[PDB]
Amino acid sequence: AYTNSFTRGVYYPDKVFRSSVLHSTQDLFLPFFSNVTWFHAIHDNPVLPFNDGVYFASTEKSNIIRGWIFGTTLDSKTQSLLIVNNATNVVIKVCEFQFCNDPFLGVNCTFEYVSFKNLREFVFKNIDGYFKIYSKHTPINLVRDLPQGFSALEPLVDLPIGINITRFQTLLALHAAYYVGYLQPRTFLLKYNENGTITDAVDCALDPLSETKCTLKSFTVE
Amino acid sequence: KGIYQTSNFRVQPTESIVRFPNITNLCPFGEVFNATRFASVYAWNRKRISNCVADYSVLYNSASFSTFKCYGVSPTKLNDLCFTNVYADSFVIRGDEVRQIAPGQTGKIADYNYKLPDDFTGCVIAWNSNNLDSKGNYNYLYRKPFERDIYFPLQSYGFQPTNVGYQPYRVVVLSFELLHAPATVCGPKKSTNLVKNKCVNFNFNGLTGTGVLTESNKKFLPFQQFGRDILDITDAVRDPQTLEILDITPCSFGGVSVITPGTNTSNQVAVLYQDVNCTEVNVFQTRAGCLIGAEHVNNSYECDIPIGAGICASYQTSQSIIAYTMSLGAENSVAYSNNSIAIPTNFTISVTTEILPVSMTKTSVDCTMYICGDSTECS
Amino acid sequence: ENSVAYSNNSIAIPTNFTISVTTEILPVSMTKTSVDCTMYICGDSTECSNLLLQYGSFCTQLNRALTGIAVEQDKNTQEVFAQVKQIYKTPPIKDFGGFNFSQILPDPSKPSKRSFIEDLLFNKVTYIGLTVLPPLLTDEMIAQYTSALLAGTITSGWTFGAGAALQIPFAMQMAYRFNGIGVTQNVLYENQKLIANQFNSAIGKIQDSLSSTASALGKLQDVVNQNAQALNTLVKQLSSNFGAISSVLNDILSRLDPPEAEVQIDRLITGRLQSLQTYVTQQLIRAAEIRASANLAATKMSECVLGQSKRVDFCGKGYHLMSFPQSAPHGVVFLHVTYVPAQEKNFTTAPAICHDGKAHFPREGVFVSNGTHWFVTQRNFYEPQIITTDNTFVSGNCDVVIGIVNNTVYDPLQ
Amino acid sequence: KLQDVVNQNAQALNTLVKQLSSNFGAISSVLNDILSRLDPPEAEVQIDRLITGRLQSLQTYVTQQLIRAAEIRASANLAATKMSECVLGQSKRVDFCGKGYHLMSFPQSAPHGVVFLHVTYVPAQEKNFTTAPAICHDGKAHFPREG
Amino acid sequence: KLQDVVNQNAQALNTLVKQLSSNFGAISSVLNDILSRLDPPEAEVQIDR
Repeated sequence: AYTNSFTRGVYYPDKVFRSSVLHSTQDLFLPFFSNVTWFHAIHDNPVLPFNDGVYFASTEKSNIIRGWIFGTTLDSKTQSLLIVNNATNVVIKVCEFQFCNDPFLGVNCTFEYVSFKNLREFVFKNIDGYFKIYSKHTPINLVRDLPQGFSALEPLVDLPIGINITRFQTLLALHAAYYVGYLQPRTFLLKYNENGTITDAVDCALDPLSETKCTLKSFTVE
Repeated sequence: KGIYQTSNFRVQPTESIVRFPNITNLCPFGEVFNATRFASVYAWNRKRISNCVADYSVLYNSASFSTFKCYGVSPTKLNDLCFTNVYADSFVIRGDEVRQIAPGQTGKIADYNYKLPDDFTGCVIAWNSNNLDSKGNYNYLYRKPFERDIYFPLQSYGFQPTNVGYQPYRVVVLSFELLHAPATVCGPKKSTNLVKNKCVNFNFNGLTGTGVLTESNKKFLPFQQFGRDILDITDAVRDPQTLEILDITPCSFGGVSVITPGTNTSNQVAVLYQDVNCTEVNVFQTRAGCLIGAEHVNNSYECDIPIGAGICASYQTSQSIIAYTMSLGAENSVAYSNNSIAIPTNFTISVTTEILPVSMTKTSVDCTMYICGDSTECS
Repeated sequence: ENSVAYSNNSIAIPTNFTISVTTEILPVSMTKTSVDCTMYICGDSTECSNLLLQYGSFCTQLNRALTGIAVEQDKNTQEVFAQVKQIYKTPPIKDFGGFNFSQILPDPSKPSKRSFIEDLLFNKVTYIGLTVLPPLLTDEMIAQYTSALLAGTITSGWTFGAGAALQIPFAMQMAYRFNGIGVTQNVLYENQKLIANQFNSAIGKIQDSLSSTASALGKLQDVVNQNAQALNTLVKQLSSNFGAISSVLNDILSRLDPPEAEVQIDRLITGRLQSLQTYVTQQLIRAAEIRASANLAATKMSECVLGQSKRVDFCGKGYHLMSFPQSAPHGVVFLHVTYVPAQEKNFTTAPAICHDGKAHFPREGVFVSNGTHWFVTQRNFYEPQIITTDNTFVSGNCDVVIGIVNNTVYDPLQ
Repeated sequence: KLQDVVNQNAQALNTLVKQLSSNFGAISSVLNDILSRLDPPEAEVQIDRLITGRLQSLQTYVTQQLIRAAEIRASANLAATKMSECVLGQSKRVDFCGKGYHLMSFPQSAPHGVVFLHVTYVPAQEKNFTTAPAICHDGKAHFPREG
Repeated sequence: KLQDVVNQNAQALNTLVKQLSSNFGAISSVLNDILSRLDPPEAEVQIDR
């Protein structure tokens, strides 16, 4: 089960304000027009790889998706990140958890932290021992596919945890669909508007025109 | 006679402005340096340190340390500094092996387990521990940069109290992280009041510089710490005590040019401070800069000394330097009409003169005799 | 593929012309940058300035090189535009024989006086120790010098170059411009409304060209783009590490003691000095390329505007009539007026006419035949004159010439 | 215009020779006071700074001199062209061979240059006249042949 | 006058390629015979020359 991630999974790469400028950056982005795996929550939520970090997205009306689990074994041999979200609070823990074979939310912890119509986008990545989460919530009118438009994810938390990860799984309330695409090291040219919001991007390995735009540092090529 | 660039002038900073985090917890270095046991170097401990004040003179003035080797910082500078996390790594080794813990050294420890980065910024602090850990004590034991690694591949040291590098040596490595993010660890430097609209020697979360700070109209997004512009120069910054965003403007500077008639004529001069308002410096303001000592005149004459932007200066009537908008020539309304012609009734023969360079000095420079000169050791 | 219809007795003569105002755009000056090498290389640091003195005179000869460029950009702007010894002005009444200069002469309605065409040109072209010095001649004084070159050219022709300006009516100046290209001056006065309406229409096409198509200014916009790209590269080179621990000098000096910091700072001094010597070398080679264009623009001002040019395709394509200088941002634009011959007929021709056993040759012009009668015409416009002893001269007899033809030659005294 | 070329030749040689006195980061700027003080493992580290600095000082001089030789050759080609057209000829090129209508020129040599004494006719004493493009006579129109 | 321009183009390419054989103060002028002999802390000091 697949769809095409048009110009999705781009995020503010560093905590610096820039405006009216075209910045060429190299980071783990989701490639433009990549294949993204599109799961159904019923008939059921399988374990996925975490190859360089992921763009994860959900379409919802009632926020049934309420966490994620990450690690290399998920069976108390080693530390595992657990992120849970009851909409009133995010809760994050890194304990040596013994997970059930079917994880859900019912209706050695070296770190802890606390804080359809909706598309909720998240980018999860590891860099030098920091697990970074970028996020955005957006209104859409489409269950079947990702939207054909550009929107830029802004940092939600950076948590220093020092944990090795190769696998993950999303979890949901047990009394719907979600997308997974894998990040890759890419040069991108990012456009910042007069307000310093990034409003467009060019993936410098997509096609020879994007490689030309990125060579000239311009979104128009004469 | 001419205009000579003699100097550069810069407005100097009036006072110094330090804005560090409003944090008062002292960092847990006591728990790193006074642990109940130290790890074996096969299984070295790592402690992150954050959201705290780090006094490093408490460490550096402690006469108990056998070394304090700092590789991208000097130990007396550490209280002037801000870092994202410190990362203290703690373990025990033989004293014969402390010298392996440097960025590019090699041996049975460093090439296998505790490899430092090729660009390590940090301090390695080490001391003997024979008075605490010798027994021998066959428990202290050894098996990519900063790798944890968990017949046998494992062997242990022979620490007895009669053993100098044959003794147990205890090491703490402080791996300071200077990335462009919230500097959660800073030195004990007391933060000062904010100053604005005036040239100052500022320092915000360790972002040292000099400039006129002014309140911005720019909307930073809540996760941003500072701002750039078209090139990678810092154009704005966020204060850590109150989250207002300040532009940085560089303190006013320019060339200084001395407008002079020849000393064969006079010793009186006028001074042009280029690209500045006179409020930053018998005074006049031109687009070229503030001009001091030349009188502005409503008349216009030929350009004797070219100042710029249509202004020129000259020495005239008992006499002074004058500055004026230059004159291009007399206004000649040609007496044209559809049936009028002017015909010259006489000529003049003028021998003009035109002077042209044609050649220049045929120098030849013997580069070995210039660069080295009579020396075989340099040749 | 134009096979020209040549044969040993065929000539084509143009029966009508076209007057084309071409346009030629030239760089004249470039941005008078000055870069304070100590403020660039070190910037507010004494610890780096006391190291930069160990390299010696390099900083002083970089400031000397950029001052030599910055002075000669005023020499270039002065030599191109200040060809004129006085500021000429046109009269209040614009009776230039029907030629409509209102679009190239200044308009008093503008806050800086410039022509209608000069405002199209001025619209179509777009802090670490670096600075831009102002030009000595502000763009209003360039507009006064080109207005004096226009009001000279329009009221007095070339005479304001050669001496004091002597006025002449513009329909009589253009009859000198026609005489100069070897078109007999009666061709102007007998076609004066046609020549005026073609000049006025061709001046109309310049406005549409410059309004519609920004790449018309491409030779100036490319110089502004090279000045800006070289400053952007020079400022991007401040962010480079060159092998130091960091590219920001305060984040070396705040971290390190002098024995350590001087080893790091020498890498940034050596890299920023190589970055400035690269910029100043590129700028000296680029200043020689702009000076070779300023000397060409000064020469087209001297020969095309202050004169009329016999140099083929120098003052625009065609036989040159005159030119009007319009200023543009860091350049000049010449509106070259050229006579272009336009509507040929093929005629039979002869090198000489055999009459009375003598051979007759044309004094000025060519012999041609309309198929029945022989005429002599001026060379560059078909105007057939009956052959006489007044438009022809004798030499020898009919034997010596390869291609001579028999015809009568009329004697006006008969 | 000639004294400025002699001044630029002399100022570039004086700068190139002043750069022999600079340290470039060596212990000393005199090569014998390195070689008389230090052994080869030490002296070669100091001398590489003076080689690198004096090589950069010579590549700067030769680059300035090549750009300056192109500027003098563009003036030698102009002086050769004014010799060909103004002296060996008479020039129709307005304001090329001096201001005025050109009559002739005399070349005088000067140190590293040439001086042209351009003789020009300049018209000097105008009267204003009424004028006409043509004269109507016998119903014909007459135009001047010359004048 | 043309053969001299072809000779200057070729002499400048020959000089630029001869400068690949020079040591500049490194242990060797062939980059693979630095990289095959030395580890990064040592090789980067030679390669910067």
